[PDB]
Amino acid sequence: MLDGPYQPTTFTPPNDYWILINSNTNGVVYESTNNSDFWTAVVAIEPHVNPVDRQYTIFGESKQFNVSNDSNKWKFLEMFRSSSQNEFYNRRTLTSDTRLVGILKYGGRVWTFHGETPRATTDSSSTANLNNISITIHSEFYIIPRSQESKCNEYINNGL
Repeated sequence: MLDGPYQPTTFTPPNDYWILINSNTNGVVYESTNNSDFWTAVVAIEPHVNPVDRQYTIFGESKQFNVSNDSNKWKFLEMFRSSSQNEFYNRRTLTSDTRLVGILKYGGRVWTFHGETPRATTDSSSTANLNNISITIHSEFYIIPRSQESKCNEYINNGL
């Protein structure tokens, strides 16, 4: 079921597989785009961080985000834009003590986990071009087929 760990790389995964990323920095966890209507980058914020501006390179662009974390857990911020001439906004947050992040391509949508562990659930984001969405992963990752989502859900929420 759980294939991997696989080392950091760029590729475009098949549909119907969860990519489950074990984040190991407080920088950019992954960046994903089809260069048309879909850009998502996740940034990781360590526990107990007062509001502060931090610089991140995503999609070859230097960004400053105002960032905070009042929790005992890690916060993973989905930064999203739907066009190359928009700024990013914080579309989703995953508050986690597992440090695991999930991405799935399925049924015309991209699915990720958000909320707070151990009660994070999936959500979808629409796109007109799902097939050309690639991903750059900056950390070790695993592969779990959709068939076994309940397992991926367990991992996201309770760790490996």
